[PDB]
Amino acid sequence: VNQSSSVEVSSESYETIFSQRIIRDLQKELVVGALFEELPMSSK
Amino acid sequence: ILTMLVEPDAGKATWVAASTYGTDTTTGEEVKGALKEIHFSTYKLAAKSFI
Amino acid sequence: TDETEEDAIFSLLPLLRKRLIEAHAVSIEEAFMTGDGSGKPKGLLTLASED
Repeated sequence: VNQSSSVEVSSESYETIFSQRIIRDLQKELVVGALFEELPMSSK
Repeated sequence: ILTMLVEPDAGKATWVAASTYGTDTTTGEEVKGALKEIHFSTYKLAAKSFI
Repeated sequence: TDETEEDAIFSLLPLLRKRLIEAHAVSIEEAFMTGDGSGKPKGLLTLASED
């Protein structure tokens, strides 16, 4: 692409700099998972 | 172009009942996720003056 | 299952393995008596009928 000049890159993949950065949003704060204590049970 | 990767959305696990014990769903359904891609690119702004 | 083991005050695998070995002993036995012989050992009481 970028075919403006004589001499052009072959696929536009040789253009893009693929990154390996991963992003996750504000993501629902998990309020009620840990508020309460545990009774470590050992039976049904 | 720059193509960073965006992590996929969360997956809920299964609450398995008492009677699916020693069964094959006793380990739930599968949490499948699929990484996705976001693209960044540019545009041009330009000007000419002649004196 | 992982869970029965946890859902019992007692262990429960000793029984399994015992009732396991036992199941085999009983089985040789029922068959050695009257075992038709199709895919089972033929047995003394059907060996007799045959003769």
